Amino acid sequence: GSSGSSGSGEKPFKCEECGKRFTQNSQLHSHQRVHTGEKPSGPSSG
Ligand SMILES: [Zn+2]
Repeated sequence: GSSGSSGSGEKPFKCEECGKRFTQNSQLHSHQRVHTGEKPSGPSSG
């Protein structure tokens, strides 16, 4: 990995949760969900 991402293009939307970015809100708001616990209810060890 050498200067893989120097810095080209800015995004008006950034996921404060982790720090992601998007060109539109719909995208960010659609990703933030990943932080809002995205797992199927089913507590069991087995
Ligand atoms: Zn995020």
